[PDB]
Amino acid sequence: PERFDATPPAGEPDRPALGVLELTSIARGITVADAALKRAPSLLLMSRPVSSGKHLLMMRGQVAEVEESMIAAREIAGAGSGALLDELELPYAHEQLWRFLDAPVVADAWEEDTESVIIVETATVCAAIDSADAALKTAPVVLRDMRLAIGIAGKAFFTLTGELADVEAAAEVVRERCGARLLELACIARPVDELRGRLFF
Amino acid sequence: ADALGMIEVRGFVGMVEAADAMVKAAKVELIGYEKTGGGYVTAVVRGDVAAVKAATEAGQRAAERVGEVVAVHVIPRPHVNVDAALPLGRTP
Amino acid sequence: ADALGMIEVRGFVGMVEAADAMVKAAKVELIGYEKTGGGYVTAVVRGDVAAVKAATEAGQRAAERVGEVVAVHVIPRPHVNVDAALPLGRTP
Amino acid sequence: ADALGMIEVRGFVGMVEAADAMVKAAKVELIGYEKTGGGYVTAVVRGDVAAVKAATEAGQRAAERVGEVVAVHVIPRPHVNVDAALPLGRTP
Amino acid sequence: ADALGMIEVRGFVGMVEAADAMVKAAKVELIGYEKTGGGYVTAVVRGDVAAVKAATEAGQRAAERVGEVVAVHVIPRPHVNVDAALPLGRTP
Amino acid sequence: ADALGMIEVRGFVGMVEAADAMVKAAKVELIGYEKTGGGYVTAVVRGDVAAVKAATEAGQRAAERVGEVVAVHVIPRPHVNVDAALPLGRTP
Amino acid sequence: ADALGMIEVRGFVGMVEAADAMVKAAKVELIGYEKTGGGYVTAVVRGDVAAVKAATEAGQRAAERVGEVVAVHVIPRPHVNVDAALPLGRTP
Amino acid sequence: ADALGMIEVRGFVGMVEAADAMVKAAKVELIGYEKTGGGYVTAVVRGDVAAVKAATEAGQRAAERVGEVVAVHVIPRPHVNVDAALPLGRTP
Amino acid sequence: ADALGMIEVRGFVGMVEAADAMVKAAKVELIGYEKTGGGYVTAVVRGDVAAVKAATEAGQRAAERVGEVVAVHVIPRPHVNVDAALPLGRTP
Repeated sequence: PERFDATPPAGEPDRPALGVLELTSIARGITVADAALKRAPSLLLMSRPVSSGKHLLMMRGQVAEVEESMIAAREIAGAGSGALLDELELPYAHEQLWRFLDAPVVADAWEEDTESVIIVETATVCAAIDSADAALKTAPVVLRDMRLAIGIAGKAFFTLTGELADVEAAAEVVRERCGARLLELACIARPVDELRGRLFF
Repeated sequence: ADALGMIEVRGFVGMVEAADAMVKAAKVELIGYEKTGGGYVTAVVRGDVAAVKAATEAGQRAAERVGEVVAVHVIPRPHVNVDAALPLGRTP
Repeated sequence: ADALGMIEVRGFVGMVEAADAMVKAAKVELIGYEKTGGGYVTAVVRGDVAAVKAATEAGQRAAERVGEVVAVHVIPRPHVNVDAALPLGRTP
Repeated sequence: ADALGMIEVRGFVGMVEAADAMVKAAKVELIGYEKTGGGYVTAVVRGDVAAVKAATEAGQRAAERVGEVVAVHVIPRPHVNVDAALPLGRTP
Repeated sequence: ADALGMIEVRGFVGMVEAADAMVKAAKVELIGYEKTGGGYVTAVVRGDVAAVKAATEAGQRAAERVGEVVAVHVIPRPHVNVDAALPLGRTP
Repeated sequence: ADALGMIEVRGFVGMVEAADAMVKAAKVELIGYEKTGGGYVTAVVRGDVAAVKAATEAGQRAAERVGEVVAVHVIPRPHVNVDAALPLGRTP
Repeated sequence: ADALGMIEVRGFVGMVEAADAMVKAAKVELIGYEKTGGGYVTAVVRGDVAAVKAATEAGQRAAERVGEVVAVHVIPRPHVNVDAALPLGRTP
Repeated sequence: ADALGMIEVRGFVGMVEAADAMVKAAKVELIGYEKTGGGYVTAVVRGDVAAVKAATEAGQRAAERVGEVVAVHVIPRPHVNVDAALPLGRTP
Repeated sequence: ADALGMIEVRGFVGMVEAADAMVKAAKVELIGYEKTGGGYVTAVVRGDVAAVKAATEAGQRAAERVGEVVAVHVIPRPHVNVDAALPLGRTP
């Protein structure tokens, strides 16, 4: 479970890229997985069947290796029956995004320097990870908690915190990078002291 | 550090009007100006993204009345390799 | 040694947006910028060939929106005389 | 001393690509580049006459793919007053 | 004093070809070149009047093949105010 | 092990130009060449996937000028039986 | 003894792609390749009949994309005279 | 090391004529000839770049009078991996 | 040494008829023959220039009755590197 870290150790090669596949079937989920591991040497992070019956693949490697594994993976997935629901290929994922991939991490406390909070939910996992990556890159926000299609039937949400202007810039970039996959966004400009830090409980 | 905002004007006069309207619009800081030659100058303000986002849209409105505006853009958070390589005002 | 990537923009604003999008797209290092006069300014990133090949194609897509892109090109291995003569950030 | 080779490009990117193609094509010495303002930059290689004649015709072919080449010329024996007055990397 | 000859080229390469043909046509003295910005440069030779009259008409013939020639002119007797005020190689 | 790249040319000269452009454009290793008779020769380079993916598409561009390119293909992971059977330069 | 499988391609690159796809598609044994001259090379795999029947029908699909496939055939039992007279891998 | 020149002829007679015209044009060293099968034979000269650029342009002019010339190409600086892998006469 | 003369026939039979006509037409010395694959065979006679100039024009006349003559050529004084490298019968 130490393969989800941002930087590798000194005796390991560097793998900054990321690729997320989301498939309506589980059988060709495994076919897409080992085809992508046949073509290019991508370290596969997970091959996990998540709720609403869909298989979620996450792979990690260098930029060319992840790109080549993803082009093999999408020439296998779209074979007659279009069972590729959504895809994502980040050439460089943000450092605060890596440890929210394996398990659903929830947040229990904030700091006193937390003005505002934004909660984003998308219909897919790929749109959630894409919008979280874009919003972490463009603005000094902190990703607090994130759920990816387990227990909530395919939907995926995440919350960011920070200054109100920063989380509204993140709201703009999330609404641009999702477009039609964003279900509904909420911009809490000042959360209640009975709810700061402890939202889902 | 803070967010970035820019008005590029082909002409010094439109840039001075834009740089006045930006610092009168919202709480920004005119760090200076960049002369890229050929008559193009670029006024650079810094501040949090709501203030520079109001300041640049006031400076574009006040600078098109006096000259030629080339480009208006706001970066909410410049990367640490941009402030440390480009003369934008937060070079350590 | 490391691969070379360049975005030339007629305008400082589009060049700063391109140089920000390149360093946010992949692990590249913005070594600097070149002012050839006449409004043309060139941002230079430098890193391994897949990362700069993604970074420059992100910076072109983010620089056509606000600026005038003159040239986008990636050199996967510049020769040692290029780095020894031209100011590309890896001068020995 | 050695023969002269020049590629003038309106743009830093085409000049760097031309310089890279010249130093990869033959045994030439990229001594620098001249900035005459307005976006014109001139890459100057220097070596014996057949090597620079192959190098400039490789760099012209590789630089028109990435930009607009103004002038290509090879001088087989630059005069000593030319090397003494013009900055061609052989000023005594 | 001595007669004055000039080739102005929009571009460095045509100016180097002109300044080479002027010193290879006759016995002149290439005192240097003036960079008036925007790409316009001017090679300035200076010598006795028949030599510069042959040198400039060889440099004009050789510089039209490679570049954009703006102006060619010979001054047989420049006034002493022109020498003392302009950078023409014979400033006392 | 390392990724694979091949240029098959009906002609030795186009194969030599392809094998020169592949080892100049990126960091690959020309392990040899395979003669299959009838005029077909295959240059085989071998390196990591980004370098060979740039090198084969540079060698295809440089080999269509002088020769007849038959096939260009990149195998990013050649299987261990392929390296143990076919002569690809990494047979244990 | 073991079942036989063959992909003949006019070209070394298509044969290498087919030989990679056969040993990645199923558990077969790539024993070598036969060079009958004139550009034709034949990759020969050898294993039990389901594995070679899947491996050749995947290697034909992968080799038609990159080259020219001449003949594909699977022999479930080659006769002992065929294995003793032809170089097919199991010559005693 | 030295520059490289090749004439490929479908036929031994045209290749001998090209290999004679190359060594009679200038001082080059005919290291030999490569037989890729199918009637294609390639005469390979290897010497300094002016001599091989005159040699191959005489051999192309003299080999098209008697035979079928496939490819003519000059490499002024072949890479050290090209000399180490391909049999070009200067194998270390 | 002596003058070189060649017939190339796509076919052994026409080459033997051409060799017989060459050695009967004048005082030449049939040193051997060269096989470049594809059915191309070159008969090589070697004698002084009038004898081989009569012999090859007799062998071409006798070989066009039975075969497909590709090339006929006479070299009056073959270069010493051509006799040293190419297999012409007088290798020292």
